[PDB]
Order: sequence, then structure tokens, then C-alpha cells
Amino acid sequence: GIYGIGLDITELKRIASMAGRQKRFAERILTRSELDQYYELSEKRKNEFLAGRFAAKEAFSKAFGTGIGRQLSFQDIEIRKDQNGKPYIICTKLSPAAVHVSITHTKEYAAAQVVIER
Amino acid sequence: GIYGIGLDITELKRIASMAGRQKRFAERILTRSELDQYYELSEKRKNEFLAGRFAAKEAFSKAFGTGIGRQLSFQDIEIRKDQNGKPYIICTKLSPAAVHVSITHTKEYAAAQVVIER
Amino acid sequence: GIYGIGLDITELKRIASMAGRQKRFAERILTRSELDQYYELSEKRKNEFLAGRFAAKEAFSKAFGTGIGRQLSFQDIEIRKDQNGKPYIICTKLSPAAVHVSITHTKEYAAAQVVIER
Ligand SMILES: CC(C)(COP(=O)(O)OP(=O)(O)OC[C@H]1O[C@@H](n2cnc3c(N)ncnc32)[C@H](O)[C@@H]1OP(=O)(O)O)[C@@H](O)C(=O)NCCC(=O)NCCS
Ligand SMILES: CC(C)(COP(=O)(O)OP(=O)(O)OC[C@H]1O[C@@H](n2cnc3c(N)ncnc32)[C@H](O)[C@@H]1OP(=O)(O)O)[C@@H](O)C(=O)NCCC(=O)NCCS
Ligand SMILES: CC(C)(COP(=O)(O)OP(=O)(O)OC[C@H]1O[C@@H](n2cnc3c(N)ncnc32)[C@H](O)[C@@H]1OP(=O)(O)O)[C@@H](O)C(=O)NCCC(=O)NCCS
Ligand SMILES: [Ca+2]
Ligand SMILES: [Ca+2]
Ligand SMILES: [Ca+2]
Ligand SMILES: [Ca+2]
Ligand SMILES: [Cl-]
Ligand SMILES: [Cl-]
Ligand SMILES: [Cl-]
Repeated sequence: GIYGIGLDITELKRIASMAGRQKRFAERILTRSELDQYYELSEKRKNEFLAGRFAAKEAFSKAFGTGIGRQLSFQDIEIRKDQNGKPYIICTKLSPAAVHVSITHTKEYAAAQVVIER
Repeated sequence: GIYGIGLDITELKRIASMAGRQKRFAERILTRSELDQYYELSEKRKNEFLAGRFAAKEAFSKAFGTGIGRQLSFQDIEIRKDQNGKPYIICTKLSPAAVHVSITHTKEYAAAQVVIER
Repeated sequence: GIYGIGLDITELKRIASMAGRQKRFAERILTRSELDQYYELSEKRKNEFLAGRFAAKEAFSKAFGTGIGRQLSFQDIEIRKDQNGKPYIICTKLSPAAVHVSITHTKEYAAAQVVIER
């Protein structure tokens, strides 16, 4: 069955502001594997990539049932992708299984949803 | 398996307008348990809370397969939350089981999604 | 279980622009059955209908795992609806089973989500 679901719509301007005020904001949100992908992008694409991963992790934290905080850090969640470019999540604290995720972008937002199966 | 899924993105300004034109709009959308939580909020938070519950119930009505109308009222759906703050839905007309739901907020919208299992 | 999930938020203005620049844009995105429904709408409703179907098909392509391209065309996906107005998807290339979908509209967007079961 389904353990939990999560949805999030993140504001591009907020992510850009936090990145502009905190020199290491991206390192706070992304894992090393995620950063390897992030570092190759333009200033604009970096913001969209980061906002989408931020939305995916907040959505995951809702499906997990705790939100981001004492029980779950942004660093405990990793978005990976298969050979076709389809994203999926790995949260070792949960299990080794792939968790369902989908991301979408607009002019002002980066949105994502997650479904964790039993 | 999955009985149905539902998604909704509600406009904060529309909800605020309806609440401003109808003195009992919140009572139309929310159950007594939901209102107990609503009454404790500021004018601004009330609007966001109400818009999110409205989105969650419209999303539920889509997963249910009928929409809001003759077969389903906003009063037949209740959003509850566990000790961690995770929301879930109860629709007695359907079954006593918890229905999956997730909510997210932006500057102009309150959005939600629902998944009803078999 | 779940084979895949997909989410998409499409910009109404972009869809209107493509339809204004390409005389056969609707025919590119919609199947014959979908067009039969589209042709009956006003200019404004046509745009909203088309944007919602576009979002639903992009969401489906993400759940399918390939995106829209060489392995999947907009024409391979069809949104149908039951007697209550609830939409569902049929992708013959996948299987004859109904695929879960939900659509929602705002002032500037048409959004959709999809869940494909095993
Ligand atoms: C849940 C979380 C991930 C997102 O909260 P947010 O950004 O404030 O708000 P969102 O609008 O995206 O989500 C709001 C909703 O989460 C849902 N929620 C709250 N706790 C939850 C939990 N434990 N499980 C699932 N959903 C939960 C609620 O329904 C709530 O909306 P509501 O108050 O109208 O019912 C929160 O734990 C959080 O922000 N974590 C801290 C991270 C942080 O401070 N980051 C700074 C940048 S590095
Ligand atoms: C489905 C419902 C919940 C939401 O409709 P809405 O606000 O007009 O529109 P939304 O943009 O959020 O959703 C539109 C979509 O619902 C989906 N829909 C319609 N009937 C449906 C049903 N029975 N089951 C599942 N989905 C359905 C459709 O795909 C439709 O978009 P489309 O016409 O492009 O295919 C509708 O039944 C409703 O508005 N109920 C009446 C409530 C009301 O009048 N409230 C006033 C405030 S108190
Ligand atoms: C995936 C697709 C459907 C949508 O992509 P898009 O419009 O460019 O962008 P969206 O913002 O909606 O989706 C972006 C996300 O798709 C997800 N994605 C990419 N490939 C994917 C795949 N194979 N399976 C599932 N998800 C995938 C990604 O996470 C990506 O965001 P990210 O780069 O931050 O990780 C793409 O295949 C596409 O646009 N198809 C071509 C259709 C076209 O050119 N149409 C013109 C109009 S007729
Ligand atoms: Ca958020
Ligand atoms: Ca709605
Ligand atoms: Ca906007
Ligand atoms: Ca898209
Ligand atoms: Cl945000
Ligand atoms: Cl609305
Ligand atoms: Cl778009």
C-alpha cells in the first residue's frame, strides 16, 4: 500500500534570496551527488535546479510524516535519476527502496510531489 | 490498490472575497473540529487555513469521483492531524480509514492533493 | 503497487501563444475524441481545456518514465471521462487499464497529476 504522500510548491524568488544571503545555502540543501550536478549549471539554472530539489525534499518530508527538522534533514534525502532522466528519491534512513517523485517548473515556481509505498 | 486521486490549487484572494461577502462562509466549508482550530487564528492565517482545507476537500471530491455537490458536501469531509502535525482525511460516508492528503502554501495559492486507497 | 507518478503545471499564456502561432497546434496535442470535445468550446475555454490536457499528458509522460519524445507522443495518450465527469487516462501502448489523473485550474495555470499502477 501507500505509507504517505507529499506535495510542495516552492517560490523561485525566495530560493534565490536565500542563496544570495547565505554563501553556502546550496550546500545546506543538496547532497554531494546533487551538488555535482548543480555546479555545472548557469546562475539561472542553478536556482531552478535547487528550488526543485528543495520542493522535492519538502514533499518527501511530508510523505515521511515529520517535516524537515529534528527527525529529518535535507541531507538525509537524495534525488537520483535513471538513464532516461526520470527522478526518484533515496532516503537511507527509511529503506533502500526507490521513492516516487515528480518535478515541474513554471515562471515563478518549482513544484514536486512524492509517494512512499509500504 | 488505488481507488482515486485528486489535485487542487485554490486562489487565496477568491477565498478571502467569499469570506468577506458571506458572514458564515467558514462555517459552510469547515466541520466543527476544523473550526475549533480556525477560530484561534489571525485574519491572515484564517484565510490560509480555510483555503488549504477548501483545496483539500475539492481534491478529495475528485478522488471520490463526484466533485462537490448532490453526492458530497464539504461537511462530509474532515481534515485531521496526527501528533506530528501530518494531515489526513476522514470521510465517514466512504469508510473509517484514513485517506492520504498533503497541503502546500504559496504567496497566492493554497494547494492540496489526495489519494484514496481501495 | 505503483509503476510511476507524474506532476505538471502548465502556463495558460504559453499554450495560447503556441495556438496563435500554429494553426494546427490543438491537432498536435489532442486525439480525435478529445478534439470532438474541444471544438464545442469558446476561445477562452478551448485554451483552458487544451492547457489541462497538455498538463495531463506531460504528467503522464513523467509517470511513464520517458517524457514526450521518441518513445511517447501526445497522440499516444487519451483523457476520457466517466458519467460523473471524472477524468482518467488510456495509453494503449502501456495497457488497456485506466490510469489515474486529476486536473485543476487557476487564473494563470492548468495543472495535473497522474499515477500509473503496476
Ligand atoms: C512541512 C515543512 C517541510 C514545510 O513547511 P512550510 O514551508 O512552512 O509550508 P508549506 O506551505 O510548504 O506546507 C504547509 C503544510 O505542511 C503540512 N504539514 C505540517 N507538518 C507536517 C508533517 N509532520 N507531515 C506532513 N505534512 C505536514 C500541513 O498541512 C501544513 O499546511 P497547514 O498548516 O495549512 O495544515 C516544514 O517542516 C519546514 O518548513 N521545515 C523546516 C525547513 C526550514 O526551516 N528550512 C529553511 C531553509 S534551509
Ligand atoms: C470538481 C469540483 C470540486 C472543482 O471544480 P472547479 O472549482 O470548478 O474547478 P477545478 O479547476 O478545481 O477542477 C476542474 C476539473 O475537475 C475535474 N472534474 C470534474 N468533475 C469531476 C468528478 N466528478 N471527479 C473528478 N474530477 C472531476 C475535471 O477534469 C475538471 O477540469 P476540465 O474541465 O479541464 O477537465 C466541482 O464539483 C465544484 O466546484 N464543486 C462545487 C463547489 C462550489 O460551487 N463551491 C462554492 C464555494 S462554497
Ligand atoms: C518531461 C517533459 C514532458 C516536460 O518537460 P518540460 O516542459 O521541459 O519541464 P517541466 O518543468 O514540466 O518538467 C521538468 C522535469 O521533468 C522531470 N523529467 C525529465 N525527464 C524525465 C523522464 N524521462 N521521466 C520523468 N520525469 C522526467 C525532471 O525532474 C525535470 O525537472 P529537473 O530538470 O529540475 O529535474 C519533456 O519530455 C518535454 O517537454 N517533452 C517535449 C514536448 C515538447 O517539446 N512539446 C512542445 C509543444 S507541442
Ligand atoms: Ca514548502
Ligand atoms: Ca478548485
Ligand atoms: Ca502568479
Ligand atoms: Ca510542463
Ligand atoms: Cl518557498
Ligand atoms: Cl479558487
Ligand atoms: Cl507551460
